[PDB]
Amino acid sequence: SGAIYVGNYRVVNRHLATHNDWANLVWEDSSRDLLVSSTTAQGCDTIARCDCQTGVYYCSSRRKHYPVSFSKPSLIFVEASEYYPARYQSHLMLAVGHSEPGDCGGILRCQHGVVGIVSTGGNGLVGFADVRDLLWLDE
Ligand SMILES: COc1ncc(Br)cc1CC(=O)N1CCC[C@H](C(N)=O)C1
Ligand SMILES: [Zn+2]
Repeated sequence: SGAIYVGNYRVVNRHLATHNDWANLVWEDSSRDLLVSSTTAQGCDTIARCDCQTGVYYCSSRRKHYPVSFSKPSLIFVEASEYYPARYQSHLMLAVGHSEPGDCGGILRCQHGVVGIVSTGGNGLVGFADVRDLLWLDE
């Protein structure tokens, strides 16, 4: 679990969105596993605007942060789950690292700010849904 709080927005994995998230829907994309809902309280997370390929992610299944090198956002094939059939997920970045299903929502950050959130994993690889292209999160 986990979210990014920026301005009047809440960014979560789409497969984990709540009833309140859908009732206050701003934007959602199944192909990216992202959902953004509006909030009354103001968020303070800084979104990174960069092309960094190194950062640190929070892994709740180990109560630890891990440094990783990650790929550039791209279309990656993701196995079927209870939330989606087998498909290509877009804007996905992979790193060699540990994750379990409950790790989705952990933040990946670089020196410039928040890069994305854990979205997929398996076989010793962790995938993060990039959010750096969503320029509107700041305005
Ligand atoms: C961090 O997730 C995981 N990590 C390790 C294993 Br094994 C398994 C996972 C779960 C995972 O990859 N999923 C399930 C939930 C929806 C996901 C999606 N974006 O399509 C795919
Ligand atoms: Zn950066």
